[PDB]
Amino acid sequence: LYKDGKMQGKGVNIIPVFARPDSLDGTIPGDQGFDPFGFSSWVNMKFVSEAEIKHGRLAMLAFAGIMVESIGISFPGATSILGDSKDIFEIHNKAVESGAMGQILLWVGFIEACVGVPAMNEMLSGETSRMPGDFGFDPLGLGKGDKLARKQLVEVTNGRLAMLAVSGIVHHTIITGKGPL
Amino acid sequence: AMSDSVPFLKQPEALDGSMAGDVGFDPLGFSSIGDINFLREAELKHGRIAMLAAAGSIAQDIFTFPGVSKVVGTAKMTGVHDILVKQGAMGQLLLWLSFLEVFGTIALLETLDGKRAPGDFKFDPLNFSKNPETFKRYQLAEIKNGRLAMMGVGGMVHGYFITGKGPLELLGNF
Amino acid sequence: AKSKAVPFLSQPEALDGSMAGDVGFDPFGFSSNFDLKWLREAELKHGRICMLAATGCLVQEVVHLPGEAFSQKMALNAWAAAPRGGMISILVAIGLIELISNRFALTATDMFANPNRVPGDLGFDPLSLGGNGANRARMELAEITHGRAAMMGFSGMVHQMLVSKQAPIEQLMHFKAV
Amino acid sequence: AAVGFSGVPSQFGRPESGVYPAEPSEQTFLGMRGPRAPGHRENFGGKHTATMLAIAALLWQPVSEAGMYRMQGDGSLTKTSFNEFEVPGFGNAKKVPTIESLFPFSSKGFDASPVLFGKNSMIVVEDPRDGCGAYANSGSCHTFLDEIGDALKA
Ligand code: CLA
Ligand code: CLA
Ligand code: CLA
Ligand code: KC2
Ligand SMILES: CC1=C(C#C/C(C)=C/C=C/C(C)=C/C=C/C=C(C)/C=C/C=C(\C)C#CC2=C(C)C[C@@H](O)CC2(C)C)C(C)(C)C[C@H](O)C1
Ligand SMILES: CC1=C(C#C/C(C)=C/C=C/C(C)=C/C=C/C=C(C)/C=C/C=C(\C)C#CC2=C(C)C[C@@H](O)CC2(C)C)C(C)(C)C[C@H](O)C1
Ligand SMILES: CC1=C(C#C/C(C)=C/C=C/C(C)=C/C=C/C=C(C)/C=C/C=C(C)/C=C/C2=C(C)CCCC2(C)C)C(C)(C)C[C@H](O)C1
Repeated sequence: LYKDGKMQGKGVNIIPVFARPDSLDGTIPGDQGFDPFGFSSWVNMKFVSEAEIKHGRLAMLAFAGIMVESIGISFPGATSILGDSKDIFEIHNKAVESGAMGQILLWVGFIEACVGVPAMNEMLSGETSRMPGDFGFDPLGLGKGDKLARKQLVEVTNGRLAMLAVSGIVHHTIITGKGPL
Repeated sequence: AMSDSVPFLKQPEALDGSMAGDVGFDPLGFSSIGDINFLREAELKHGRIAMLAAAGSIAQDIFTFPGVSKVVGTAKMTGVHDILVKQGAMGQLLLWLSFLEVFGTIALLETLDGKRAPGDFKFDPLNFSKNPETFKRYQLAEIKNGRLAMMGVGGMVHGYFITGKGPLELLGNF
Repeated sequence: AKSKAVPFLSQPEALDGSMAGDVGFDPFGFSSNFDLKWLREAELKHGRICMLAATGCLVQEVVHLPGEAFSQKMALNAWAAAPRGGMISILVAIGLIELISNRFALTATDMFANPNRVPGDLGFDPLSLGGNGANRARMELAEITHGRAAMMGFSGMVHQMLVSKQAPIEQLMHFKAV
Repeated sequence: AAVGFSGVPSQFGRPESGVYPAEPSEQTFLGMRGPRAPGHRENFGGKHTATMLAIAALLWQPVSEAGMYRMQGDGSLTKTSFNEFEVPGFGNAKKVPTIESLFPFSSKGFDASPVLFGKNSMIVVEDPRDGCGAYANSGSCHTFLDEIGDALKA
């Protein structure tokens, strides 16, 4: 549920030592009154909202991949070329040298350039009334009327938590030399 | 007012649905820069050349004309090109395709004027499309097969660059 | 009242957001002393030359014409190694392109004498890609942004070739600190 | 009253022209926008230019491979220059200017082709990346990223 005035909206501040700015409208999902540096006063809110959502989804996929590749789950035949170890950095370097990550880079960049760049440009220019992070992708049909929130808010919160989790896991792998779990 | 193929993007203004294969797919707005008649002529020419090249790669894998094996030897796909530049075949091919493409240039500029549909050379000597509906069905099939053969011939020549097998030989040997 | 690019300076006069790329950035007051049409024509010309020049500095390393004289990967060697009569022909052809393309109005007193002459509008549209009205302002903005980026990039590549004696891409692959 | 670099001759006391033609919107493929005579863009517009470029590209193909091709006994062809084509009836000038005089490819050592890049005049392409990677290279490949990484790791 949208819980405007409890979880989002005007008047909600989760870290009350930094007062809620007047710049935040409360329309954006995840607006919980945290802008100490006042960035919302001068940036375009739609662009940074879509950037936060895309960074969050990338960090979710990164967390899922890091945990399944550091625990030991692998595809059939995937261990041989990419090394029978569990260290994510060496997995990156081996899969680059194999050519897998160039192929991933090519297709992710093709997806980014072909529809992502026009979606961001038309969304910012005001030609489609497209919302940030809305790429119209609902294959399984799980949000129809619950899209207002209990889908958006939980996604952005898990995105931010995934960002913090992936950063923590990477810097632990740097300092310790051993992957998580 | 949204694109049918890419539902989160707007319908391009140069696209209308009249041309065969129009599903509102122009996310990068190439039709906003170039003329749609020039673009459709280019798409049909690329597609028809790619259908011919795909069918040629398949049939030259399957069999060879009499006498080509002596001059060429065991050279296949793009590897014949340089050899057949030293021989006189491709110079003849370029000469007659250039002769056809002069009138192709006149037809394309006539289309850019706006008195002729792009890719309409009125070449139907067997009169296949008598009623307009079958004409529409062949137009959609032609543009879809042309795009599919563009991708296919790209895959075939780059797979030849990787393994040097051939589109049917690579199927018959991993 | 303040410049948007430089917020501690007042907005430069005759700059009102009409031209493409106008963010009010003129701290030295060049537009207060010289006319904006000549400045825009000069900016577009420097930017377009630097677009072609940056593209050349990147392309000549990967792709060469046949012959010994065109085999220098570093562009400052290709300036000297190329045949001299060809480069003098290039100079003369650039002079002719300047002469006819500006329609014999070449100076600071006769270019823009015709009121229909627009800064950077030489009438050049060989494939007529500008036949669309709402694209136009974005197109000029993209052109001037590409030109500015190309100016800064080409300056950096030429002086880094001077420092390193290396062609740009292999200088990025074979980097040696100063 | 007279802005610097304004470009108006009346502002500089320069002899003016008075006559300033309007700028038409008609465009030519290989030409330039500007004032023209009536009838000009209809005879020599984009259609004419493209047709003449097509005809020139078509006629380039016999011109690039210019020569006297002669069959030998084994059926092979010997290509010899038009400069040896002799004429009976112009006095002491047996050798005459030919089509190869106007297009002297062999004089410059240029192996012309019908698409003007030849076998001995091929465009030279070479990969500048030297067969190494962007980062983590051990050998003769020290990239900018490797220099950054060593600068942090010291
Ligand atoms: C926490 C996960 C999560 C949640 C709740 C949402 C929620 C939403 N997304 Mg989103 N998304 C996510 C992750 C998530 N997303 C990621 C990671 C990507 C990148 C691939 C995307 C890409 C994406 C696009 C491109 C679009 C959406 C859209 C939407 C909206 C409608 C669709 C919907 O209800 O999906 C919710 C459905 C699910 C979360 C399905 C459950 C899948 C399970 C959890 C997978 C589990 C796999 C594995 C077990 C993971 C754990 C590994 C670990 C054990 C090691 C809604 C706001 C659409 C929209 O309208 O945006 C406004 C849209 O166009 N999302
Ligand atoms: C600022 C422009 C500029 C200048 C001064 C040069 C200068 C040079 N180039 Mg070069 N080049 C450029 C841009 C430029 N390049 C661009 C953009 C490309 C990519 C297509 C290339 C690709 C290139 C190759 C592949 C080679 C050179 C080579 C050379 C050298 C020999 C001259 C020659 O054969 O020209 C060759 C020129 C070309 C092949 C293309 C030039 C195209 C220009 C930009 C003209 C287009 C705009 C034109 C003025 C029309 C606009 C008119 C309008 C304003 C009205 C010489 C140092 C040769 C060399 O020495 O190798 C190291 C060589 O092999 N160039
Ligand atoms: C007036 C007519 C004329 C004549 C008689 C010549 C004659 C000659 N030129 Mg020359 N040239 C001309 C016009 C002319 N040029 C013009 C208008 C330009 C443009 C500035 C050049 C640029 C030029 C260069 C840069 C070089 C010559 C060279 C030569 C000599 C050898 C050419 C050869 O055989 O290569 C035949 C080979 C080809 C035709 C292949 C060229 C490949 C294409 C055209 C590259 C694409 C470049 C691109 C179109 C440039 C666009 C810019 C342009 C629109 C401004 C020869 C003396 C070369 C020389 O001195 O070597 C000793 C040399 O380096 N010329
Ligand atoms: C047998 C005669 C003949 C031939 C073989 C021939 C060939 C080619 C080729 C071949 C590759 C090209 C590429 C080309 C191109 C252009 N020609 Mg053409 N042309 C011929 C005749 C004339 C005449 C009489 C005029 C003319 C013109 C133009 C313009 C105009 C530009 C503009 O109007 O801006 C352009 C672009 C008119 C002009 O302005 O010439 C300065 C003009 O008056 N042409 N022309
Ligand atoms: C119209 C005109 C005439 C006409 C004539 C014309 C010439 C008729 C013929 C039209 C023909 C040329 C159509 C050919 C289509 C090619 C298909 C789409 C592609 C396959 C490529 C893909 C699937 C692939 C590949 C794949 C990968 C990449 C690589 C491989 O390892 C494997 C694999 C092969 C699976 C006729 C006579 C009809 C009469 C008419 O009155 C007038
Ligand atoms: C007008 C239009 C025409 C069109 C046209 C023209 C031909 C348009 C095509 C244009 C090209 C020439 C644009 C060139 C951009 C060059 C810059 C941006 C590269 C900058 C890289 C820099 C910033 C960086 C750099 C860096 C430096 C500093 C340090 C280095 O260590 C690394 C690195 C290199 C990365 C056509 C013909 C179609 C007809 C139509 O009817 C009308
Ligand atoms: C003759 C000759 C030669 C040659 C040569 C030849 C014959 C060269 C031929 C080259 C060809 C035909 C290349 C095709 C490339 C196609 C691509 C990249 C398609 C990408 C599709 C993508 C990314 C996506 C597609 C998509 C997907 C998946 C589904 C949704 C839609 C979409 C998003 C569009 C040489 C050079 C060797 C020299 C030799 O001496 C002589």
